[PDB]
Amino acid sequence: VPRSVRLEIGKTYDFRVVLKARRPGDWHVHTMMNVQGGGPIIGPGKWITVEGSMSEFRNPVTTLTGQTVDLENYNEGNTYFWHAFWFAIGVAWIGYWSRRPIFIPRLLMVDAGRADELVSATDRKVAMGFLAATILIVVMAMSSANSKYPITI
Amino acid sequence: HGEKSQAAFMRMRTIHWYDLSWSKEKVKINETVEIKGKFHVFEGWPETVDEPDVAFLNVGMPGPVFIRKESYIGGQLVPRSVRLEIGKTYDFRVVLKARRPGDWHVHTMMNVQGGGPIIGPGKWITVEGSMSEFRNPVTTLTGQTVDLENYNEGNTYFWHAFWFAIGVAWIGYWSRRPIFIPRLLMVDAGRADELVSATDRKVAMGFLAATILIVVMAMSSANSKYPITIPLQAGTMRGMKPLELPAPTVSVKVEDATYRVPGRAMRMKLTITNHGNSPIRLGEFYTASVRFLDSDVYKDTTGYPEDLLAEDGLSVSDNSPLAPGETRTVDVTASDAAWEVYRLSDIIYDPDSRFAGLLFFFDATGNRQVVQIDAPLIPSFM
Amino acid sequence: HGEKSQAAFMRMRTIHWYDLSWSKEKVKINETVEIKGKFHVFEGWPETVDEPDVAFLNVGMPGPVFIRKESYIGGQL
Amino acid sequence: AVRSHAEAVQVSRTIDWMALFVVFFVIVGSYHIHAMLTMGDWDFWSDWKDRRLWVTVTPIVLVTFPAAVQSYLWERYRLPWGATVCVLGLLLGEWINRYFNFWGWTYFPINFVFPASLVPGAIILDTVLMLSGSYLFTAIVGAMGWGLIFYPGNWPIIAPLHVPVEYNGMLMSIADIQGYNYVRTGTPEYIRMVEKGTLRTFGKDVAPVSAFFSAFMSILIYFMWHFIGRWFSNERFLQST
Amino acid sequence: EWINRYFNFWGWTYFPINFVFPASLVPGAIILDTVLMLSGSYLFTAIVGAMGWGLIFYPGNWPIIAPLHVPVEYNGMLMSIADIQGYNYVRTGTPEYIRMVEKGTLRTFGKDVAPVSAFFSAFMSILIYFMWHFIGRWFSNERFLQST
Amino acid sequence: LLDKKWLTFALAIYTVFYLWVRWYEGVYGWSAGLDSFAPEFETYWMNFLYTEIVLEIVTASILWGYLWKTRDRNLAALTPREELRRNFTHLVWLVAYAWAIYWGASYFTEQDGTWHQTIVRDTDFTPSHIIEFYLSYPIYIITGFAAFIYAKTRLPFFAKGISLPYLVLVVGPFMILPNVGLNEWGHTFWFMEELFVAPLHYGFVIFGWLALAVMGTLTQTFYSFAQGGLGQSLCE
Amino acid sequence: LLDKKWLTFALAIYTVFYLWVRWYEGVYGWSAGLDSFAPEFETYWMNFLYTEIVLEIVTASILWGYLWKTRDRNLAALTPREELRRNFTHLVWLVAYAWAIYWGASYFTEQDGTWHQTIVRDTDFTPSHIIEFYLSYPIYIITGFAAFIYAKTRLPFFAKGISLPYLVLVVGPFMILPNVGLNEWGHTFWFMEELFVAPLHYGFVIFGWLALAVMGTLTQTFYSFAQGGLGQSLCE
Ligand SMILES: [Cu+2]
Ligand SMILES: [Cu+2]
Ligand SMILES: [Cu+2]
Ligand SMILES: [Cu+2]
Repeated sequence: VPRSVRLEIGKTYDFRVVLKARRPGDWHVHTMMNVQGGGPIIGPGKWITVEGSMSEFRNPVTTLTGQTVDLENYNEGNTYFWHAFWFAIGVAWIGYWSRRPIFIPRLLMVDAGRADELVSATDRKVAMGFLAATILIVVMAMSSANSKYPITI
Repeated sequence: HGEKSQAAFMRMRTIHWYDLSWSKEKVKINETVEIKGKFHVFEGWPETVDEPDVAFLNVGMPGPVFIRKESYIGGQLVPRSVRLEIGKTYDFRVVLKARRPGDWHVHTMMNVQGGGPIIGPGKWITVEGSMSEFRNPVTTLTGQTVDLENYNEGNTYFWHAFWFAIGVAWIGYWSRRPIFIPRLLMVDAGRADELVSATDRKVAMGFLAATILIVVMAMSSANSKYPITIPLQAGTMRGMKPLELPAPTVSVKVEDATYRVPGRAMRMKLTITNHGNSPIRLGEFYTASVRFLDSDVYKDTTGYPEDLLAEDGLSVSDNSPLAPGETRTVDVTASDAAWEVYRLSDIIYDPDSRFAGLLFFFDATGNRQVVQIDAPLIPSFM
Repeated sequence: HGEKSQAAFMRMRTIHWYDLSWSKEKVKINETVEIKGKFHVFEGWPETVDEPDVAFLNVGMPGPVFIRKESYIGGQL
Repeated sequence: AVRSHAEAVQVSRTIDWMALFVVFFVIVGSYHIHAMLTMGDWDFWSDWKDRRLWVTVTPIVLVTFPAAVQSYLWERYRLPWGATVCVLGLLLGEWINRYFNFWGWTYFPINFVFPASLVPGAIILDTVLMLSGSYLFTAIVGAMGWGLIFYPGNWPIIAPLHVPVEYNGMLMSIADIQGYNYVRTGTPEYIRMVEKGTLRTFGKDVAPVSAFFSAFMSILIYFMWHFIGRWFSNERFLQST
Repeated sequence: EWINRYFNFWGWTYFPINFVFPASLVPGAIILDTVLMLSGSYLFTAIVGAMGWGLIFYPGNWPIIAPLHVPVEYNGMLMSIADIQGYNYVRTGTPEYIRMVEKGTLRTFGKDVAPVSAFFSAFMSILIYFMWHFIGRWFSNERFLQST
Repeated sequence: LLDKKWLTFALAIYTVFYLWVRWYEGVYGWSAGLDSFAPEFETYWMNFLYTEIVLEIVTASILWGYLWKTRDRNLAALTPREELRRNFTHLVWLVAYAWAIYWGASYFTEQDGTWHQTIVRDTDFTPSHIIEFYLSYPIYIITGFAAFIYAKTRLPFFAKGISLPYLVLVVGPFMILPNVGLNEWGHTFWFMEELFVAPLHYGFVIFGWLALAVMGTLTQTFYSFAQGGLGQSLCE
Repeated sequence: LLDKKWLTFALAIYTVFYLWVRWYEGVYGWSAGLDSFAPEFETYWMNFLYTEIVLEIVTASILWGYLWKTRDRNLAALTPREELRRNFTHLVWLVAYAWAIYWGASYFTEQDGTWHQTIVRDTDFTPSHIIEFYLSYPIYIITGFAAFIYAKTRLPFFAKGISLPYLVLVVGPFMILPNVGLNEWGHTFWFMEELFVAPLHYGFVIFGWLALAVMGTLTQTFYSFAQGGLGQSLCE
């Protein structure tokens, strides 16, 4: 039962959950039946002692594509790399528009008559470049994530 | 045509139509065609589709090419919505009268309150003749026989034309004079106080009084004539009679079911236990409007649609007779082009990869027992 | 008096009271009168009226001219 | 400048006709979108045309555009036919659709898919706006008339469809027989949002109570859409987009 | 989000980063900002840039979650790697049924859930951008109250 | 000559095109056009959709480009007679926009409406759709934007800035295009049936109200007309 | 000297205090800190809550009193250099307010968020709470009110009345304190589960928007800065 189930009021069920130790320490393992509109129903709990080191824990799972992966660190590299990439692009945009003075001179130029000078060539060229680069990078990233890993459900 | 597009697992696990039969294949105009069959309400009804607490038995056609003269669930007429019980099997019988000439795809759905249409299997029906010959005579409780093809059409058209004419007359009266620019200029340039005056106020009073008086006299006439009227009849009909099917003597447990991607076949392993007192053989596996039959066990005679019928599409690893009290595990392969034509292979795109169907076990005597299966469907690629 | 005005089919198809009995006809003040009977819950409960998932057994009177000292469904208060 | 008086009048006439075309057809399109996405389902089917929910809902959601179009046209041109033109455009769109798609493309009968009638309410609202030009007086009295004369005004069309019939052992109205016979695949019977009765409906009260509710909510909707139209009729120019 | 995830979800508790990673939004932000700057029309932004923000969300985030959508046969049930992660790493306060995700409908037609949802997001993003433009305009006022 | 017969052409081209489209969809609504995944449905509707999308994009681009390049730079030195002629041309294009609005918003919209209560939705590119939100919607969007550009580039009254009601009237009906896919999500997710009074089905109603700005458009066009050619005859 | 190293102190005190609090709650989140009614939970969290409440009330009182008593009466006779110094001090206190807003509204808020999807709520004074809505919320409320009082009492631009955006920015984040107990009723009554996109869970969102007045605050502070010290160099 990896998904939610439907229970009948007044019926008795027998359950069996399997746990693999992951962290060293004395832990209070309970057992609840969370309900759609009620919330958790905590059952009796028992102290369970785990000894060892977290670094030894493994969660190997084999996919239908014939690959064995460790869920402890699967996709962590790609996730971290892509978030760092996009954060770097954002920071580069901020830095490009923050090299020049930011707040008071720009506000004064805007208020004092027409500005028509704060944005000009080649800032428009840079904005076009980043817009095109973002679109193109997203499209190529989709293509790569579809060429690689061709089967997804 | 509505099918082939509904989610895969939800077409396969919502309702199950079997024992379907069509009274005739080609009918003349003003002729009667009858559809009979049964539909086991699936137990594993998905949460996203509301339970059949308020369901209506429609018939699938491209517009009123037939008229649903009668429709029954069990043995009771059901012109209104009904309440169906999950896990119960009902037998239905709808009566259609041909109305338009042409080849039409008559389906059969059970529309649901929160789910939408559930399209069942459909069969091509040929109608020959002319639409002008069609009649729909109905006799009211007031002792009058009327034809629903043209009843009240004259009154409706006349009254709509009358009121549209009154509106157009009002527009024309206020549009004989110049409309937009001179009036706007007179309004803006100081006080107008001249665009509306006698006898325009008299005309407005006349039309207001005429409208009120005409509506009142029309109500009086429509009450003096036709003195007996009843409201619209509505309300879900509860307490439908389910079928009292005997408890099956065959218990089937599904252990792993796989389908090739891409492919046209479905592979599945069953552990069959045969109770009762007769050797049984698996003959048919109905998954969703598609009948996978074993030609060496059972053959279809009810004229099921060819595109939905697989005469030899159900291959069993060991289809030898199963003696009572004996349990065997066999491999069941369900391969047919229909499994791809009707898009049962897109369940890989579909968030809930679980299936269900009907297994038809036939003995030497001939009588069958219907047992249900429900198990996860695991795609395979290599 | 509240009746006679409720829809017809819905008065006729909601609940069914039978085996009704009244302990006494005329009582003094501070005296006890008991009402007994049974009510078959109709199967064809209309959709427009919610199912009796949350129902309460009242007694019909023009204001607290009697006090509902006790009320039982089955044998339970 | 214009050469003389005569061709000035001719140009004014041409502008009147051409702008009338423009406003009428834009109103047709937009008001038909509004009606067909707020009251369409009841308006499609005679069996859907009941006496509780049809009467309740149709004036409330359908008096919107007449309010705005009056609040502009009357106030600015002294043209007392905003509601009348809105209703005539809506009916023209409905009838073209019904005759060329419902009956022409498909084959639903006209007596089954006829639209509602609204000209009485439109005429009352427009004449109440013109006579005693107070917009508040309109929003009270004319809105009540619009909400109240809907069902009695439409009664002569649907009364012949309410004759009781014993259809295969079940009491059935002729509108119900039409809905049962002429199969609408996309519109099943349970979707029909019509009267099904309540414990607290008292005989002959569904038709008048629903009419009065429609009149009241029509007062409210007219009051808000008067200012909606007033805002839409502004002539402001934005210096920047 | 990343400070919270790394120092509380993974530091304080021990949910894995590949399980509790946040979404990616920089592509949509860049599109919206550059569309605002070039052709500075706010209405043009609220149409085109808002559509870009609503539409490039899922494809922009796809390279991160695509490796988590590989199908797995997990104890006889078809399971995605994201589902396996959610099933394994127990979140006591967030049970499985609360998960408000796609469960299918009678009227979803194959490969339409991803694009139709994206277009709905783009449209409602147009509306939300249009209203929040004036919300921000009001918030940016410089009015002084003479009394509190 | 003042108003010339471009109004006749504007009415006739739309009438002929839409009558031809109506005949085409009446013939091919069934019989290669009922099934979403039929191979004949592909070659009869998907290629039509792609062709109409490409043609409408090209037409919008060329119209906008030509009409914005042919803008009158010296608006101040404009004779009143030619100003009136341009006002008449702008009103003719408003007629075209109104006719396109009607066809896109009532006939084919209600059309889909019936096309729905006759079968069961099977895709987000059903044929009635290809004809309405995939053809008539771009048609009236293009016509409205063309009218806006013509007013801006030819009429001094609509110069010196952007008219708010006119912009609303041009955008809201266009804004029905980004919602063409609004309800469709409140569908494969929300409304799992066929209706019209549906809530999710209101992103076309709230924005069906935006066409009410046509009356502000007409009052501004009337003020533009009554600049030098008010009379003499009017106001007396 | 103009801006002096009070900004370094303002950053450092908050950083050290919040890092110490984070270490404390990481150590004591479990193990005397999981059970609501444990006697060790009492002496480890309830006394902490009471002490932090008393200390924050005392700090707010003394800050408000000192800063309102030390108001500059003769605001007109103020040298531009010292006016700029006061503007810098006000901006430093705005930095402190922004840092406190961040810590109160993201780190510890999300913190409770995770603290919730790891166990099951057991009281309205859970430890993560004591740290967030019972400590960081008073911290940034006090800092915002201190910045408001300093601006009012030292800056002639923020004199002559009360700035509406600035008051909103000071109150809305404070207004998150009377809603700290809003959702909790839409809980023991409404939402009976754990979520974030919950409706009742919006009295912090509608009022999370009130912090958007910071941009009006910054534009007013910039106008205050550009009174006598605009240039010369700027505007040329
Ligand atoms: Cu079909
Ligand atoms: Cu009584
Ligand atoms: Cu829809
Ligand atoms: Cu909460």
